[PDB]
Amino acid sequence: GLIKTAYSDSSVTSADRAVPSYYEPQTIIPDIDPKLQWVEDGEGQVINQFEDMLQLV
Amino acid sequence: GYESTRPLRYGEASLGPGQPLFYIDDEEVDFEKVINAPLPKVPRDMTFTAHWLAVEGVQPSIPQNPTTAEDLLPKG
Amino acid sequence: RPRDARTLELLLTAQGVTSFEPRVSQLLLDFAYRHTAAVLSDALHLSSITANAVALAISSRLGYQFRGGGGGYYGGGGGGASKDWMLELARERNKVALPRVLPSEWGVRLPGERFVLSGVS
Amino acid sequence: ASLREFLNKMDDYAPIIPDAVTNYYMTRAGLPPPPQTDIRLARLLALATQKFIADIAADAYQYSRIRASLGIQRPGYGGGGQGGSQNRTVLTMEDLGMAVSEFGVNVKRSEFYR
Amino acid sequence: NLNQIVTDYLKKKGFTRKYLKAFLLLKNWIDNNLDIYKFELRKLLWPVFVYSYLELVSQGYVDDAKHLLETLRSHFEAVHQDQLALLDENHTTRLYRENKYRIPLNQSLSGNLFHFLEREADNGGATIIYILQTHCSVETSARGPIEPYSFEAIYRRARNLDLDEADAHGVTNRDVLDTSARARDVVMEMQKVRENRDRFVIEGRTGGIGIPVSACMFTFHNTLGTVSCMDFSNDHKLVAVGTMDSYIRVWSLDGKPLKSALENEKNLKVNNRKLIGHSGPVYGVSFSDSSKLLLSCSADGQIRLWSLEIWACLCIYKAHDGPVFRVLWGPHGHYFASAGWDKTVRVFTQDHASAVRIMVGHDTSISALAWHPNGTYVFSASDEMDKSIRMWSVITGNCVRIFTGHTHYITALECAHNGKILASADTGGNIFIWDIEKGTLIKKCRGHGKGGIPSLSFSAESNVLVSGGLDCTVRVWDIELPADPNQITPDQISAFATKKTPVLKVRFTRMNLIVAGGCYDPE
Repeated sequence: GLIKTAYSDSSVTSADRAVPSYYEPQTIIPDIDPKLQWVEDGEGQVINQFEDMLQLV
Repeated sequence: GYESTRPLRYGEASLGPGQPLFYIDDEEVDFEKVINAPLPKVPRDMTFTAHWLAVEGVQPSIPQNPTTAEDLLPKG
Repeated sequence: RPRDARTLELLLTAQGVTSFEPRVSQLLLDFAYRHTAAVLSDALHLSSITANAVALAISSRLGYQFRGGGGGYYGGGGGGASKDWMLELARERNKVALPRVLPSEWGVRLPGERFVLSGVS
Repeated sequence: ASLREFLNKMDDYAPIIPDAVTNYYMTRAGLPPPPQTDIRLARLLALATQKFIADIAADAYQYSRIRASLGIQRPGYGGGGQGGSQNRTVLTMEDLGMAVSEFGVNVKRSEFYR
Repeated sequence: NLNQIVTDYLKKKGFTRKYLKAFLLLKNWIDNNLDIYKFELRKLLWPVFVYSYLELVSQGYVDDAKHLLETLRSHFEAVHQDQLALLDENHTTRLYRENKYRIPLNQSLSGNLFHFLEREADNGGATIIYILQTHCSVETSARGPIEPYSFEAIYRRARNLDLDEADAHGVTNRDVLDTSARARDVVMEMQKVRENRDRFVIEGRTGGIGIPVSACMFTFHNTLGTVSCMDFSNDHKLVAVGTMDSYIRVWSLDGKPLKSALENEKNLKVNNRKLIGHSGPVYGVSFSDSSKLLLSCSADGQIRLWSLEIWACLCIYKAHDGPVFRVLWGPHGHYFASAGWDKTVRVFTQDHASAVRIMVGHDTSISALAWHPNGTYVFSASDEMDKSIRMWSVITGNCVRIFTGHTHYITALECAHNGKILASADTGGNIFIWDIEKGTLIKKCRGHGKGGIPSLSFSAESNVLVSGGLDCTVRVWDIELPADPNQITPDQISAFATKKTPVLKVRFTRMNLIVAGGCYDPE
């Protein structure tokens, strides 16, 4: 529970080195803003993370 | 009248041996069935996301990218 | 599925279209029917009817529609204007000097008050 | 009659066309939705549309009724199935085509495609 | 033989066989360094400003001097009120002119400053160099950086030392280093720096492989296949898409709220807006050279200019007869071009309601456009029977080059930044590279699938090209292959695949990174 990521396989449905990551610069992937990440619900729709600006019809 | 969402079906008449004719299938309906029918489902609103398609020339294996299982490399 | 519908779909497929919408071929067939009926009626009114009557009817119809297509050198496409008239108009227009602009107005000036949407609320 | 009084009374002359359809087609035609455009104007436009459709419907019914009681349908108005049920009046392609021909529309089709 | 015909034709025709810019640039450079250096760097701001102001006053451009004084007064209003009021001849000006300013600095800082000034000699650094030489003198020292809590200041305060010649000569370090709390050879140093710097240039390329690049992808969901065009702003802060429903939608690429200059919309919370007013499908959009203006064209035959500050239309241009398919701003954003169904190319300026130039010569509809980096030439391409590319002159309005060879519908055109190369793609998957001056094809690139290549982009130095196709791929090409040390062409550096997302736009940033965009369709 330190960060939020969308790398889990459930997000989209539609040697074992014992060193910290900063020892291998050639394996690091930059981070995306959580509000802009591609996460899907069970049905298969893309969840909108901007609940502040949503309005009801 | 060509923007309807209903399926297109053709009948088949036989004027004779080897001379078929086709007509559009159209059955009379009552106004109750049309007026009382439910509306289709409303799709969700437009939105956009982001992800990394490639880092330093290599494609990460994340859910947002295609699987390696399924023309991208010269072999001459 | 009727005949010539498969043929039109095959023709479309053989030209790059990778997908269609069911109803296009019906639209094309009905358009062909209506065009044939109109031309036939015109030819019948003109004059048993010969080929000259049909040619005259088509020529008359070409005066107010079908001014398009993929015509090339001296083909009546894109409105049907002649290249000499367009060249004359271009010569007339391209004779004036380009507008004078200063660095302090480059990107902020607009047309006169008569050609702007001011006060449309 | 005056435009001001009519617009003020527009409360009592709302048509049956839902506001969603009005907003959708106004946006398609190039006019922003009611929040930026007085709702009275949108209601007026929808009422004009309703009046136009009702006029066409009355013309079609008049055409259908005079035909009711040689005796072969006019070519170019293909459509239908068994022919309906009972002695009910059926809105068919022929009457609609005859009615809208007076408004400048052509709805000619083919009966059999072969 | 065409050569015989051309020779006969030619023979029959008788053919015989100022200071404010520099100050702002220096300030912007200064605030970019580490906070350690800034304390010593800020000492250069006041002398430069005062000497520039006095020079402008003396030269007779009193208007420019007044403008400089009023513009920068807010910056120094909290330190030198009395001096600024005096500047509103007295002995103060004479004393300033007679005695040249003395500013202490470190050797490494001096070297960095000289290198930076040389790097931008023609951009405005020459003015600062001249001012510093003439009206100023730098007493370089080997001490460490001077700061209220650095080693040098702490040592001097604790050990009760004495000031130096540099420290002797209205902010003075004496108030800091006292208990109450060398010269320079510029000009010579400049040629000297240039000689040292010229030794570290790269002048060859042998062996090796192509450059690696990264990519970021933006995907649009729930579009239902109604999106027709796409465009990013020049700084990659906004994205606009036109639809088949006649409206346009702009988003914030980071999700932050958009702002409106209207007072009634003070601090409203929305990150996407709509531009309505077209009555037909929108086919082109273009952000102006932050961007405040936007252009769009539709099938109804109109071009509309929108405002990104109040989010409303301003003017309509009505020169076309039929659909308009493409619209493009000029390389600097006052001129724009358009072309559509009626087989003509028109050039506009935003100040006039009628096209200033009309370009005739194509035999079919136009399907692509492009500007030259210098802003005085335009490129266009036609389809069908006449598949050719043409280069027009904006001064005269005549054609000067024709390129032939394409056998398929042409979808994209692009001109290199250096101004000497041109790229084009068609629906057969081919990419052509043309020499503009000689009008000759250089080479062909292959590897893309059939369908179309909507966009192209050139690297900053014009040595790498990136393309996006409707086959859901992004590919990188090498314009010139490395010299040998002794279905797909061998110059394709990389190729990436998307997850069922046709690519409608690719863009090269300042770095070796690109941004792409497309629409996701599950089917």
